[PDB]
Amino acid sequence: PLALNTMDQFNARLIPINYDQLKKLDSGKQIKLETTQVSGNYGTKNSQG
Amino acid sequence: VGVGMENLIISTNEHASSDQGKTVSRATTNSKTDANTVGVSISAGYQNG
Repeated sequence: PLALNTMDQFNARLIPINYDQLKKLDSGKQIKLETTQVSGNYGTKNSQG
Repeated sequence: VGVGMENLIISTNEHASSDQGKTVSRATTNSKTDANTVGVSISAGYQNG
């Protein structure tokens, strides 16, 4: 699987969490991922074929 | 179109540090002294004279 570890537009800023969230993670809580929207393109033909 | 807020999360940007240290030391001393005393005593009394 691919790695998602950046939150900025240029893939240069990591995704941070605060102290309480880290403590919750260390206590056994798990992070869930949800998909809100997907962008994509379809194929067509031009005058040049 | 309207926007409604459901939760507010605060992450405090305070820096916490802890330090632990141990020390062991040894010292050796040598001392040398000299003293000089001069005393003078005068006594007078009556013991059968």
